[PDB]
Amino acid sequence: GALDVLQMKEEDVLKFLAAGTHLGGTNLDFQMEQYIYKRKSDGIYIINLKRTWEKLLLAARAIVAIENPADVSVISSRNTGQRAVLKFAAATGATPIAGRFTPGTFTNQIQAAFREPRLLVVTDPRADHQPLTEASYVNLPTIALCNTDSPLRYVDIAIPCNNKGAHSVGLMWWMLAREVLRMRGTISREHPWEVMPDLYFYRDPEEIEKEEQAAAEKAVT
Amino acid sequence: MRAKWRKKRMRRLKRKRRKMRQRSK
Amino acid sequence: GKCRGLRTARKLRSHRRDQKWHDKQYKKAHLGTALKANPFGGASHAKGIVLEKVGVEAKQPNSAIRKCVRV
Amino acid sequence: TKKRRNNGRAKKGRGHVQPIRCTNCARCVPKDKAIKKFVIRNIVEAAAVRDISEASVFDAYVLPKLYVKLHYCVSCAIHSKVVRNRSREARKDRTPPPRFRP
Amino acid sequence: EWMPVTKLGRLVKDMKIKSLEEIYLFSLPIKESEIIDFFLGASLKDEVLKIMPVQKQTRAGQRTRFKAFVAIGDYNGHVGLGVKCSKEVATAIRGAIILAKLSIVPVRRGYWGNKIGKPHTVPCKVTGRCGSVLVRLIPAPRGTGIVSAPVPKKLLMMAGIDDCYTSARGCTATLGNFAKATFDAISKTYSYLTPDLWKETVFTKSPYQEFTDHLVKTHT
Amino acid sequence: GRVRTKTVKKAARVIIEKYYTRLGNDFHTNKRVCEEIAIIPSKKLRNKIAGYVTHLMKRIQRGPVRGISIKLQEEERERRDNYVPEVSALDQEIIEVDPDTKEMLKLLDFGSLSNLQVTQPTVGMNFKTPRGPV
Amino acid sequence: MQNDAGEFVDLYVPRKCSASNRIIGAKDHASIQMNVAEVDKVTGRFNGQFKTYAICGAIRRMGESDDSILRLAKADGIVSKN
Amino acid sequence: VRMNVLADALKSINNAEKRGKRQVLIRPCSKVIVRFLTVMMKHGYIGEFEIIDDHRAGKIVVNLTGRLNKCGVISPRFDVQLKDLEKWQNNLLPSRQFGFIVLTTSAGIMDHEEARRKHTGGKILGFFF
RNA sequence: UUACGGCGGU
RNA sequence: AGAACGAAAGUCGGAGGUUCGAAGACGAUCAGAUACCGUCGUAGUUCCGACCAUAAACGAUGCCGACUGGCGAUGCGGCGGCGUUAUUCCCAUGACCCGCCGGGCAGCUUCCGGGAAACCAAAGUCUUUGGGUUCCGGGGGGAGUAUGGUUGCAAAGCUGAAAC
Ligand SMILES: [Mg+2]
Ligand SMILES: [Zn+2]
Repeated sequence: GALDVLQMKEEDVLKFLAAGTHLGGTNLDFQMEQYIYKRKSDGIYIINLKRTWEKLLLAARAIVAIENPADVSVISSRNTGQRAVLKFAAATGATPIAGRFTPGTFTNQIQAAFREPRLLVVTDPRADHQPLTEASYVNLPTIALCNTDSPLRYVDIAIPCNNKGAHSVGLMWWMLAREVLRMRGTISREHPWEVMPDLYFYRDPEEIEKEEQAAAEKAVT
Repeated sequence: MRAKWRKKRMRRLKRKRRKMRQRSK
Repeated sequence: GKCRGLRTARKLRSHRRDQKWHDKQYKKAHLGTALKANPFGGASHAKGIVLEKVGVEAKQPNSAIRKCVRV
Repeated sequence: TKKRRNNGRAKKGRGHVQPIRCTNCARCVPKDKAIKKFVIRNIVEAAAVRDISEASVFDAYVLPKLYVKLHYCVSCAIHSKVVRNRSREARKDRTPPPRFRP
Repeated sequence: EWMPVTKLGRLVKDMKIKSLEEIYLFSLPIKESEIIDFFLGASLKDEVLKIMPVQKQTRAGQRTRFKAFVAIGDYNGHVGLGVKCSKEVATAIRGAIILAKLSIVPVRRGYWGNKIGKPHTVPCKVTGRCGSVLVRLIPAPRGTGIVSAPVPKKLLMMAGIDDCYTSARGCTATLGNFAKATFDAISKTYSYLTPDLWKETVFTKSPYQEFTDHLVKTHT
Repeated sequence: GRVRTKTVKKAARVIIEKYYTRLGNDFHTNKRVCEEIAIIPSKKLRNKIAGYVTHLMKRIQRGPVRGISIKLQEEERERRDNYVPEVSALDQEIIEVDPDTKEMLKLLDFGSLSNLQVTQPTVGMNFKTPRGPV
Repeated sequence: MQNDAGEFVDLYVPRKCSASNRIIGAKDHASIQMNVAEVDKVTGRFNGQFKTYAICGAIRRMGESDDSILRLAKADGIVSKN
Repeated sequence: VRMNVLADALKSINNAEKRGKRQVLIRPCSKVIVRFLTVMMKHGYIGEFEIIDDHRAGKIVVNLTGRLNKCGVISPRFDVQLKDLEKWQNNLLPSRQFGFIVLTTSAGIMDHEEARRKHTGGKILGFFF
């Protein structure tokens, strides 16, 4: 976004830095020399956030350019990313696939699990590669929010943020869910969007109900 | 028959005729 | 690799005249020993007298006696 | 067909290695084809540990280990079954088997 | 009676996609055979190439399947090639037409020189390899005819092409490969950039986004 | 010899998916329900299906089994949709960075726009776990 | 393709990749044609029109489609200007 | 040991145009290969290329457009007469619509079509299409 | 530890 | 053309002669054992000098040159940097650590492309065929045989057909 309206909005740096999103892990693929800033003394590559902001806007410009909103298929295989992928579909009205992706979904036209989408967006290239190589057969442009680890074979608008921790993935679904509605007549750029980024994050292990009812002895009782 | 032992029973044979020509000069 | 330059036509033409001696149908037609050896002597037909009828036996899959002479 | 990329042997920039001899059958193999096995077997045979330490003249005696390197021809490495035939795609790894001591 | 399952076959029975040559240029994966039967119906003759009895060794006897080779096509720039194993000839030879029309390409026709009228030969000399056979289709002057072996001449006359010099290297008695080798050469006449295709292509609107109406308004 | 076939397991899953409101952990009650609600051709696979149902009764009262029945499908809305917490996991206003990535956001022109205290990084550079088996 | 009569004698004009300038074939089923929708200046919403880019499958499989689509958004007035 | 410098340069262009690259680096420069490249730039195959002047033999950086199919070389510089040229055209050109066998004449490094608009048969130097 | 053979054409 | 070097065995002569060990002797095992298995053991294996010039002498891939993906590692130099460890209580060089560059033995990946495929970052840049140059292949056998020549002390080596 080459504008002043679509600029960085310094508030988001207080959300990006509080959720990871700029920490590549160990090594960087050769097609991500340009998205990086430098390597730490920790060995971790840290990421130019100006480069990951200009990509995060660019991906929604294709998704807005998809006419039917329930036509981009949004997919996620790893669990850290399975809660956020559903809600995003519930936000922008898309169609989600979470869990196992049955091969033959995009190309075997007989069975009733046959999705025919015009664009696809991925949580992880290297762990969720089966829709990617199947998108190669049915000429389908793909986005994948990617880390320095991941290869970029069939992806096109690879978001160079992070795909590893729980907080980084749900925020990048949140920042992308926010920004695709904000290119339409739903959010007027002024009032901040009331849906909390903690909504999209990966769910805790089984002490979920126990902690909240241990702190609700004055609202139910 | 092995190729190295087809070789032995002709190297043994072309010294047997190298003497017969030598005998009957 | 082979030769290519605007001066090697002695090498290529000399390399071809001695490698043509390695297929049979040039070698039996230009060495001379193959026609000083066939019974026809380089002709199509030949008269000759019959010495003895002989009956040769056909190949293994089959089984018959093919009728022959000893001209 | 060439079966393996290296020829079963770890020589690359050489022409000749030392020949060593097999342990059980005493066969001449090169040093880098032969199947090696370094054995750190305890010499006390652990079933008889609480039978000698109560006959020992000590109260805490660290028993010596036995340090034997085996190295086999592959003719006796398969027959003694220290190596097993592998499938053509599970074969392209040099990683050793896991240990599983306790 | 034919109801479709894909978008590209859904947008054809209501007669909204016209004249196939755009679903070539957006490179759609054609899935049903009825789309190509819809546009090019009453212009397809479908003659076979060879039916060869391949077979495997089993525990008692031999499974014998049949390998039917049929090539399809008009006389105006479309060919197919169908190959299918099945247990019996008459169902192998049947379903291979379904495979032959479903894999259909446009061949590009050009000139030997003096571009006076309709194109008659390949635009340039082109090659196709499949296994060990390479077939080199060479632009012929007008009034030559197809100078080739019998079976690639079965596809050239079925390509609507007038005349083509031809050479071929390899085991040309391998009719399954010698037909796929000649199919690959005329499958890349539009995959070769000539100086009439230099100017930057204006990109028209694809039928999956130009016809979002009929999937939103009528289908849903 | 106990192990149950595919048609007993398949047809019992379509009961508990569809008639969970009527079933319980008694064999002799569910044996009567599956008689009434399915068409079972003979008596042996009637009470062989009904045994796997009650085995699925104690199984689904613990957790999320392959159980797309409505109550197990509705309660996960209280997990993924709810817990929008009253406090943020994003907003703490005292967050750490490093002196190389305080250079990063300064060319982003956000160096004096933020609070953003730094932590000095270790100079050890020990990253890269040791090579080889030991 | 403009014979000497001056007529278009051609089934179709195939697309060409905006990255590698080579022709997308009739059955190159990895060639994408996707849209990038620009916004108006003052408010940043979708104004109705968009811009198309075709990326052929041979340059897509090679793995620098993202280097491609950024480079032609860099040249065509969208991403960053720095 | 570089026996031909036009052969090495034009091998180097051919590998990167099929690789998808926008620029090449041609390590020796010559006055035969800057007159070779401004026969295909003029017919419209490559774009702006720069000569990098050094005091030893210079370098060349060529901006590839994508309109190139193959830019080989005929490595023995055979002699071709204008009687003999027509059987050179149908061997190593894909068509009679396009492509050029570029050959050095006494009047300069030309096309094949420039060679017969003049009457200037020469030595064949390479081909490109 | 010892364990060798099985006519020809279909 | 012409040269130098060339494993092992082999030859001639001289020292040596532990081990092993062709031949051989015997034990066994076997229908037979001139074999495997065991005991013994000559030539030999070791050194010196003179010969012989072949090996699955293999990466079954000639040499030189260029271009064409990535990644981790190694080896030898060179350069550049947080720190840690050495008389060092301060040094300069070591030792580890993080990179870069060059040459090297390799490896993992990859629809670069190739290929009859196995597979190869070369066996790629080849019907869109031409970077230089040497050797060598033309169905299977007969046959590396015959014979002429030549090298050797011999064994044999190089050269090397044809009828069929
Ligand atoms: Mg032998
Ligand atoms: Zn052994």
